[PDB]
Amino acid sequence: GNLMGKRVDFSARTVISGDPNLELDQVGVPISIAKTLSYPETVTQYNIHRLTEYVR
Amino acid sequence: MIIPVRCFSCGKVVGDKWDAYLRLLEEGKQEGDALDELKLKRYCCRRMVLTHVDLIEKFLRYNP
Amino acid sequence: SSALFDDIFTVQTVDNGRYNKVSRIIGISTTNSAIKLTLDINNEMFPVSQDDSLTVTLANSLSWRPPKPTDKSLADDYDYVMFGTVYKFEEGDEDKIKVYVSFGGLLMCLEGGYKSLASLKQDNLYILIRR
Amino acid sequence: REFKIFTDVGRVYRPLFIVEDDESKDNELRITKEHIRKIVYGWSSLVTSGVIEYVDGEEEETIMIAMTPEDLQLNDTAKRIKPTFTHCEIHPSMILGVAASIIPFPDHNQSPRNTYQSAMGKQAMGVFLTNYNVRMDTMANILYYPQKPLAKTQAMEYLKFRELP
Amino acid sequence: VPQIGDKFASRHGQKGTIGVTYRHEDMPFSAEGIVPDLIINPHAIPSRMTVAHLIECLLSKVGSIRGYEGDATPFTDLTVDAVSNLLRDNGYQSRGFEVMYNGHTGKKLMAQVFFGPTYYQRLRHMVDDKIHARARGPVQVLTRQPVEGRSRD
Amino acid sequence: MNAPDRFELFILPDDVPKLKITPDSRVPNCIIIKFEREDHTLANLLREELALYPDVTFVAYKVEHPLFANFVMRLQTEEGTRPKQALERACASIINKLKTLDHKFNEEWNIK
Amino acid sequence: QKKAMSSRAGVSQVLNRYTYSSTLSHLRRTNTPIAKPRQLHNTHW
Amino acid sequence: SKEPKVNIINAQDDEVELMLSDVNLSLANSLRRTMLAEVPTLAIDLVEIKMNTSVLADEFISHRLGLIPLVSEDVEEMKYSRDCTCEDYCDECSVVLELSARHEGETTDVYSSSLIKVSGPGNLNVGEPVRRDDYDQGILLCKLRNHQELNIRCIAKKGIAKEHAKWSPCSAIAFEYDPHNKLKHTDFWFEVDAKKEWPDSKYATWEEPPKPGEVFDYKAKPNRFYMTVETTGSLKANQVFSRGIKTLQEKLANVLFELENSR
Amino acid sequence: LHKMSMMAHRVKVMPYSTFRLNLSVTSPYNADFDGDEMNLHVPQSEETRAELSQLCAVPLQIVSPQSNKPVMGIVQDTLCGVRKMTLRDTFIEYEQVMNMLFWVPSWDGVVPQPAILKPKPLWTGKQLLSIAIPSGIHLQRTDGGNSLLSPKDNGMLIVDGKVMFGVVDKKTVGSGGGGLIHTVMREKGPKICAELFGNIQKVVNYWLLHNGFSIGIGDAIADASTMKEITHAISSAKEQVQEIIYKAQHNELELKPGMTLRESFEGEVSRTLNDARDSAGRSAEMNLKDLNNVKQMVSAGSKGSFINIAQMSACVGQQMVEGKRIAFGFADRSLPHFTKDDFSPESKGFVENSYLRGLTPQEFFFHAMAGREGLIDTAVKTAETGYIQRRLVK
Ligand SMILES: [Zn+2]
Ligand SMILES: [Zn+2]
Repeated sequence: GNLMGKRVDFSARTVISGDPNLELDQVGVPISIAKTLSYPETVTQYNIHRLTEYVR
Repeated sequence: MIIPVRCFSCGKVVGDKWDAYLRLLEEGKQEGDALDELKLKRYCCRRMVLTHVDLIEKFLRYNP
Repeated sequence: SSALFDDIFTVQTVDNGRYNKVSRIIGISTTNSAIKLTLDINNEMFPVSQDDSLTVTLANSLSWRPPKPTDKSLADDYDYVMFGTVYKFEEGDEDKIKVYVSFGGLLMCLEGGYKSLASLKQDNLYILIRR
Repeated sequence: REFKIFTDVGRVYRPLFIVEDDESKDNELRITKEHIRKIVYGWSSLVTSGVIEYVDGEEEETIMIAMTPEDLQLNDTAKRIKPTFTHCEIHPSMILGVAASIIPFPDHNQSPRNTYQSAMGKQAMGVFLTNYNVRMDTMANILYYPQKPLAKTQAMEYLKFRELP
Repeated sequence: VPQIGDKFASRHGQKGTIGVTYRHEDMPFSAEGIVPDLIINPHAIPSRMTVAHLIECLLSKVGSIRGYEGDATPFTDLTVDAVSNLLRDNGYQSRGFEVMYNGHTGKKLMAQVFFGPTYYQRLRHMVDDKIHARARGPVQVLTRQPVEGRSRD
Repeated sequence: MNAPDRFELFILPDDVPKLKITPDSRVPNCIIIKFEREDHTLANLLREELALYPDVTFVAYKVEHPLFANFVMRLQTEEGTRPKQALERACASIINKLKTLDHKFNEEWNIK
Repeated sequence: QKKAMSSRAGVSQVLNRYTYSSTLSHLRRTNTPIAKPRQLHNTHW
Repeated sequence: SKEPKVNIINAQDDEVELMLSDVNLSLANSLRRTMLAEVPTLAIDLVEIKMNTSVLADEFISHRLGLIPLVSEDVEEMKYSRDCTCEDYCDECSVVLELSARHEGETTDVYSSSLIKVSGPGNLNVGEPVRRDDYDQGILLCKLRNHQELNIRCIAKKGIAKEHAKWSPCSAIAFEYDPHNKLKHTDFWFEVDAKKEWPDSKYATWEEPPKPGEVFDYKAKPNRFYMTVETTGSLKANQVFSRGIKTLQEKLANVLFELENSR
Repeated sequence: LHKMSMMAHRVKVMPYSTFRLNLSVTSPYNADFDGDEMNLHVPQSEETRAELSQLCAVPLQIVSPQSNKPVMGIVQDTLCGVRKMTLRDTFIEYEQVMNMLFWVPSWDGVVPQPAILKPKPLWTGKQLLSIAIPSGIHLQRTDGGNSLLSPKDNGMLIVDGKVMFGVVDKKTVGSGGGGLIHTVMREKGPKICAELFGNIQKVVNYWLLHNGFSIGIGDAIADASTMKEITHAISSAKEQVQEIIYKAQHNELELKPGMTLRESFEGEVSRTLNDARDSAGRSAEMNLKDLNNVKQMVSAGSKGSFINIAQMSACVGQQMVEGKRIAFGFADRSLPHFTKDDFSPESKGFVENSYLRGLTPQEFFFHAMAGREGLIDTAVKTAETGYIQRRLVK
């Protein structure tokens, strides 16, 4: 219950509904959720510009 | 739970027709016709009143 | 810049095999008694009944320009013009040949044996019909 | 050659009509259109007059019950094909409980489906009582504007459904 | 308020949730003017086999136009052929069906549709009571792993 | 809860253009126009009146995705003829048609 | 009560109040303590 | 007369049946939805409830009033309070109304007639609780018992059907064309005979039947369209067509303006 | 329980509180929208991502290793409609033929020569649908009576990525062996094929969007005379039973080797009622023209089969549990409304009625007891298979 399978962080779950205008491999994600889950991306002189917008 | 201003389906008003209806019943003993005369043609706006369940009446018998 | 077929046939029969708006017709040639023809057609757009005299022609020539060519060439001196491609070249014994032509969803079959140097193996093929 | 007698407390029972051959001029239901229009006359009298009996599952074993009162005592090629009597069924649509009782024409759907709605019903929204405005209960939902169905069962008339859609 | 996710269903095991929501214009409609409030897919009929739904629809399409209350009770003497004639007496197609024009172009639909009023219950289980997302939140005590239930984050 | 504010289907937000025109490399004399805050109402109307002007070699439109009220229109015309004009005219023609309609609806009306 | 849980749980629940017909059903409900019992017998008619 | 032509049919105060001929379907449909969705109207948007002993909740009532049809004659000469350079709202951009209803007679009813119009109209017929009721009090809001009070205050604003359904003055609109399927833009369902099994439409009386001996005309396109524009009140059905034609124009205007700005 | 029960997808932020997933990827997880919920996990390393795209990407999953065949095809609306859209009777004019190529993201930017020019220039579905199919895609079929001029428009032939003849459905675009999908992955690659979906979709849905489609009770009624033609195939079958019950209540029947006289009694009633219903429906099947929607949805291969139609328009059939017709829970009888030892079909569970006609009480009951059995294991084999599974895994 806790070792061979455990509850983990960085995870989400909601209600599904299909969309006939989304590429096979896509997945429309609710704004709310995107505003919750993060991703540790190191700072680099190639994406700093884009990052500096995102941060403000 | 009171009558619904404008019918969901098409949009046509239906607030006024209430007292009118409950009368054309008690006395004139109509349904189909009353409605027809009330100017309620197509089933879309129609179903609203004839399916309305005026709960408010029992609620009003409550104190506050 | 020449013709590759010219012949009047006669409707042996008209089949509307479960098609409310299309009918598959067949007909033999008036010249040789070896050249047969099988062709699906829009009975709605171009009606046709049993026993009719139609003249079939072919060849490839005169993005996709819209109309406007009214004051340009007009090899449309007919009443039915489909476009499509041809696939197989079959040989029914002897030196008798028979090509199968499909027009983007519309089938057609030709039979005989005298286009051993006329009906090519390219994709090109434009159908024509009159009267 | 035995006689089972049960007085017990916890025996499920249903009601049925009595037939009795009291016709010395042929071969007929004891009940008449006079009992009907008469309906100090409760349901207890409807039983105190020998017009209905309570048949438990055990007693059932040794009786013969007739379905439709009428018929069981040419046709249109559209309607459904229909296939000594001792008792009759008050009405077949009474073998249902709350769930199925609200389903229109359950005899036209795949039975296992009816069984689903039979559960989902217990999970819809509407109005569950009227005093609701004075209840301090955790969780409760009221549908803004309710609506009694356009099609109904005669049985609904007893489920006050028209007043609580 | 009903949202593009809330669950619903009729009285025939035909449960379903909202996939999108259109307005009056975008919506398909009938010459008469009348327009639908709901559009469910024909595919939810063949294997579900629930036919009474289709019937509940018809009957209810009559009581609507006729103003008379519609009896649906079990084994009575009412048939689809009978109802169909009564609906033909009122003016509309004997099977319910009506012509519709695609709300976007106005052009008719090459096909016809089973347009008719049917009862629908709004079952609970609305999205905003399920939607849950976490990234390093309240940790359990004994284990020190996360905690159970969306309610406790 | 997660749905945008209704008024985002027509009001343009801080520096954003209604129209965006891009040249097409695929074939000569062609463009793809991105329309912001719009739908079939105005779309289909422009598309139509272009197959009337026999000077238009192509005219199609599409809705990227239904959640966003926008749409792209791709048009291609004959040699040395700018689509914008044919769009203007046929658009004016609409107004004329409508100017006429209005008028034709007023005289018609008056007779009551 | 006591160190005596050797009873049966299920009996007495929290009456449904989602809808009227829900509540109704709940009171008119029967249980049955534990492939053959689960069957729908004839006698159930 | 010439190119497009109008042909009004039976019209009243709360309807305008009519025939639109010599026009492309595309444009009919386009116009269709414009009435249904993009015509300026005027509905309550902000409600500052003061007292309410009704059995109905606040936002339950708030909803109700939002749909009630208000006057919209000179609706075109006003601006959204949000665009108005006044913080929040004002007479020059909003219309305020009051409502107090106290239950004294130990069932008292609340009809829409009891609304005053305390704010500044900027001197133009508009923002008035459109009454077409014979007596003068259309749409009974609600009833109340013994000592139940109720004090409101409504504020109305512009807006359109897009922004909310509580706006659109349309409410159902008929549309049909070629009742006798001659263009064959449809394939009728049937068991034996299409013609008999498929109800003739009341619009079928204004056009001649197909007539078999004639082959299928193909080069023909969808011309002439039989409609019907129902109204709820607020704007005269005619304006509800003009303003549409105009709003569409206003759009068509910016479509020409924005254009220049891209030159 | 699948390798495909977890796959990496591209994120697309959209409004509204719900996960928006593609249709074609429904059956792998085996989900529906009747309330189902879905779990989502979010990666964390720079390498983790690569690992997600290099091994868990949706395109790589297109071909399931268990049955060396795909596991994602075209479902419902898109499938159902593509069939219609394909038929020879399906024609489309410029106005729509334009808005369709535009809808294809992959369009080469070249309008194909019209299949018709003569008076009015029209096109057919078969044509446009091909613009979604990449060049070099060569497909050959040959079903049953299939030969270079398919009468009923059967079989399927695609060369260079252009449809020559035949209708497209479950058989041709399903999770099958020859499957057009299976070939595009193998011939063109993962990416292109994954995209191929989006195209084929957008196109079909659009067409259907304009062509419309529905279903209603009418699609379930059999001809006026057919409802009669069936009746006497049940009457005669009833007597063809009464005959063998008489011929059994006389010991005038032999025990089918290995079986008991009782078992052998069963063995015939079952094969009699089954074969009756079997043709009962088949009578209606060929009585339902090629326009009947329910039929269409069976030819398309998008839902239900003969059996379904049968049980809804003709005879539901005989009910059964544990392999044998309704037992005798009540001493020597099915129900108390019957004379004892009644071996007939109205007692052993034979629903002679169609859903369209609305079953009798008895029939209605039996039917449930049959279904009741289904739900049972459906609430046991659901996790016991999973039990049986867990071991196999472990
Ligand atoms: Zn309505
Ligand atoms: Zn202001």
